[PDB]
Amino acid sequence: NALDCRERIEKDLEDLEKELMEMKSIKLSDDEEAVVERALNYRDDSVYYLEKGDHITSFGCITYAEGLTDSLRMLHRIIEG
Amino acid sequence: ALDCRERIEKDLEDLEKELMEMKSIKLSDDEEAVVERALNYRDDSVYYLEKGDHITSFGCITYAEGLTDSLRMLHRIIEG
Ligand code: IUM
Ligand code: IUM
Repeated sequence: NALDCRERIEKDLEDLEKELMEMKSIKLSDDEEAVVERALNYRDDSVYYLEKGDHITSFGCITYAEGLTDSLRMLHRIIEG
Repeated sequence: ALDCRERIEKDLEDLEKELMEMKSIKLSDDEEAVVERALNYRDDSVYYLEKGDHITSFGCITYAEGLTDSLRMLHRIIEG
């Protein structure tokens, strides 16, 4: 499956990075900041497994991180302020 | 591997329990959207597993786990 090929994972990582920076652009609670930190840990893990050639684990890590991050984004409508 | 049938089946059973429990506490409207999305992605995982698309199923379940775990991290029993 092309979902876990190198180029797709790389682009997933780039997109996650932008999303994390986006969430860092607003005030988050300490608990939400802990979610961000966990997402960053899983980003780092995704990169590790990609670099070791384990695309399935890498893909799992990035999608988990995307879930963590997308939840935060959904809890903060951009028109919330 | 993390995406073998046995592992995905266990992931799906575990997530169902987590979601049923999250489903039945007081949630904000925004959190309800997240729970709905997690349930939808669990259903997608179930579907792709039936089709034998293990990578796709695995992506769906891990995404749903991330959505769900984020909520769990915002609802610590002992907040501190
Ligand atoms: O396959 U490249 O950066
Ligand atoms: O999806 U959970 O621990």
